[PDB]
Amino acid sequence: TSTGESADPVTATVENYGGETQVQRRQHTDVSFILDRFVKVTPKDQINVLDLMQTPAHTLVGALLRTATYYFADLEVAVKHEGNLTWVPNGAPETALDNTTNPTAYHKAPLTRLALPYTAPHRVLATVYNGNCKAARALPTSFNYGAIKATRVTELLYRMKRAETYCPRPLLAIHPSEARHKQ
Amino acid sequence: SGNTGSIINNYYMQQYQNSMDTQLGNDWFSKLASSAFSGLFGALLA
Amino acid sequence: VLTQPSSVSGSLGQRVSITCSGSSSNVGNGYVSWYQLIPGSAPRTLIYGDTNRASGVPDRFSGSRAGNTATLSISSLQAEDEAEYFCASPEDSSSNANFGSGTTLTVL
Amino acid sequence: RILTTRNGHTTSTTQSSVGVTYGYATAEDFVSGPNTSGLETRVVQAERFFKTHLFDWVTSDPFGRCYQLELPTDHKGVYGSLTDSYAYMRNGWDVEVTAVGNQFNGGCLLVAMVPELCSIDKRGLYQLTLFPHQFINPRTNMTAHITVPFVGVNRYDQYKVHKPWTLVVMVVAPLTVNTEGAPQIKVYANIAPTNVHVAGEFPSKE
Amino acid sequence: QVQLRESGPSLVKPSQTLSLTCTASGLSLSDKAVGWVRRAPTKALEWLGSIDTGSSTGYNPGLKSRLSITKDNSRNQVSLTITSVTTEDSATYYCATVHQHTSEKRTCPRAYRPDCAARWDCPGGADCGYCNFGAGSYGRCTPFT
Amino acid sequence: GIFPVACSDGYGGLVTTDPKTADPAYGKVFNPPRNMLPGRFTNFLDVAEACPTFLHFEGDVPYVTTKTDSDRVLAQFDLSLAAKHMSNTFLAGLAQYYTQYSGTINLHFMFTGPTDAKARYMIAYAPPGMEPPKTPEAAAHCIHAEWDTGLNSKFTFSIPYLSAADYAYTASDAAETTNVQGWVCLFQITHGKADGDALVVLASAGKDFELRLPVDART
Repeated sequence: TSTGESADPVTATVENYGGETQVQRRQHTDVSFILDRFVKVTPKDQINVLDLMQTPAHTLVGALLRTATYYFADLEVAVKHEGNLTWVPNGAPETALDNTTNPTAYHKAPLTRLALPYTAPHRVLATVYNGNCKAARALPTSFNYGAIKATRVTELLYRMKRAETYCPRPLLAIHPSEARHKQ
Repeated sequence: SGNTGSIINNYYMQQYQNSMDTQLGNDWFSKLASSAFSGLFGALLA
Repeated sequence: VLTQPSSVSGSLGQRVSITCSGSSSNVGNGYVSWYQLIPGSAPRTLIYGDTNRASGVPDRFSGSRAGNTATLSISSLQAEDEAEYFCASPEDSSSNANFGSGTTLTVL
Repeated sequence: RILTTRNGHTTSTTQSSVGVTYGYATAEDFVSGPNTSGLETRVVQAERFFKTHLFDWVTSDPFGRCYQLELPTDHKGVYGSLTDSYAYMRNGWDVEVTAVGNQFNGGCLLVAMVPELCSIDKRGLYQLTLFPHQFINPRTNMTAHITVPFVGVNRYDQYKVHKPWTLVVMVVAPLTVNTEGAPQIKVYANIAPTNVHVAGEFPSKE
Repeated sequence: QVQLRESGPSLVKPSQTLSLTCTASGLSLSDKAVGWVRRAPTKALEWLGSIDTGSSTGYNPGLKSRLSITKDNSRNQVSLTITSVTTEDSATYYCATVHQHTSEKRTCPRAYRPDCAARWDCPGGADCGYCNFGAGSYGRCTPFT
Repeated sequence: GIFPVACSDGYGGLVTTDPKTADPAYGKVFNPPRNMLPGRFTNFLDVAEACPTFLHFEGDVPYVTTKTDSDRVLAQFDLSLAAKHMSNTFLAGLAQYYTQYSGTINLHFMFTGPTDAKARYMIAYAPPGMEPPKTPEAAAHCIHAEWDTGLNSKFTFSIPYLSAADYAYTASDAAETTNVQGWVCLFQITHGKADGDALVVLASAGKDFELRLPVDART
């Protein structure tokens, strides 16, 4: 069979050989739905830029998002801060924070949640960038959803809603020394 | 849609809830798979 | 490189000024001093630090600094003012302090 | 199954071919939005192929080595001028790789049109085939005719700082010569822009 | 008022080991370094090297082949050597005293600030972060001088 | 019988943007008829379009002189809303609070010189990437408009908006690496017997210039 070598998807699906195909109901694999889990991200004290790809690669989101170059995530943060945190939209100046005229939230225990409209001015944000010489590099300072200033931010979190991703890029798994990797 | 399906919708309006969207004037990796060639490329005996 | 005048005039009791044109490589990162270099005699401190002076020195001739060019004023011109007034800067292009040839300070 | 492509005034026929593949889309998306105020002007004299030289596939080239090329490759003639005249240009690419073979050599060289790569760590290489690709086995087709429409974070881009498409060639199977096969075939790319657009004009050089 | 004094040979033949000396018996050249310059005849100003008290020399490379200098602290006299002299080299000995020392470091290039890094997990030698997270200028935390 | 409910943690906090409305201390209070106000303005952009504002050129005046020399550049300023040549205008004084703007920016030139003399000015736009031009016929290739000044004087070039992203940034560092929004020009190819006459410019929001993302920063 096959021999097309045209890289156009070909799959027998166990029909080849007298076997019926019990139905495959793929859920827990929509990028609209597997990409909506609060992922703890290392807070950077008082002023940590709030943006995608800050999260370590290993976390579920932090890795199943690098699978896609461009995402449109309508982010919604959840923070656990010690003074009144003051969000700020994209393009706001560094001294922009502490004005309070910006969206802030006073302290309500245990923690305070927010929605963050997609402010960054692009069609869609990009996970990787080219022509610039890694999350801390090879990408424009503009792909972010503001800055979340605080007296102390203890456990920052990012949740993505209605994110449809584009143009997939390869993932990777933990390379085991021996086969049948035991965990 | 995503991980949020509620019968009572949302107390706030759509504009304040999510970003709004625009248009001008479909997906590709769920049509590439659906357009995959299947079966056998030659006459099958037995 | 520094550039400093070599032809100045003046009379007794009236002020003449000296100008020390420099570049970013040398003028910025350090002091601007002036000394009494009587031709054929030794020089001694008269202004160094652009703000402060030592003990036992007269303040008759005021020096200053502003921008990238140094300037001093020669108040109450006298006959002991008949000597060269050198200047310098730290020329960081070779991590050394470029000095200046002093001007013939005549008295009329 | 010969396939005679054509762009502008530059026909490029093949005697062996496998068939055109496509990437991420078949028809390019809309061209004018709020990004440029119709200050867009199409271009129809800048879609002619231009050759280029990638590398020299040789029997000592182990798996993994990939010589990647980044478009537009600073063209000298047409599409070299569109480059220094207009600040923003958007195009979709038509790229065909032609590794000459004696038909007795099998290397399974693979091409891809991966958008915006940086540092595959030799773990993503095994999965590189995810992007559009046709891999050429000299047991079969001596060419591979990809095509991709311009994908980017903006309507239009500046091709001085943000080069979206990089051609990638990977040797899956080191070349294997026997007296019957070329001791080492070279690989060359007919990279050809298509559906160009420009907007805004630089001032002259003087 | 620090004391300074110069002495040297006044009647000299060119193209020899010319060795002037100078004296500084005060603090203006005890913590700070010795001066050696002269004025070009009917020309623009001159330069000759200097040394700090730690024997750290620095000269102009154009004539480095002919310049070398050493220093002393007890007699309050400092050495000098000008070899391979040509007729064009002649002036008066002046400005034995050096009034400066150097410093080169600069930071916060453009709109960046070094202290505001580790906000973007900055990776590499560059330690200067981008201060206002708005339009891109150098991207994120490109290294300064 | 008691209705059950679970109070979410962090669901409710006093966010300083108030989508929710308050509790009323006084149930009933009547204020005098505020209608038919002399002149009302719905949004600031309508006010910005309705009245043109001046720009601040060198020497702290709104007018650009008529230079008489081999140099033909009069005022060549960055297009970002915070440049020195707009620091004065109402449009800048507004966009300073918002962050992202889009669309045209109407520049109004009007010649105020005596009818004794007339001279031609040629605005020119130049998109980013290459250093701004230096002389007429150098910036000619770049989109530009020339105009004499005869019967009537006010001419209104409309600086277009074409940028990589769909929205540009209102506030960005302008110290070094120019700004990326773009350059503009007021090149004067000719001028006959008219040094006294002096140009005055006026900025305004164009047919569409609808800014977003309010952030009350320091001002």
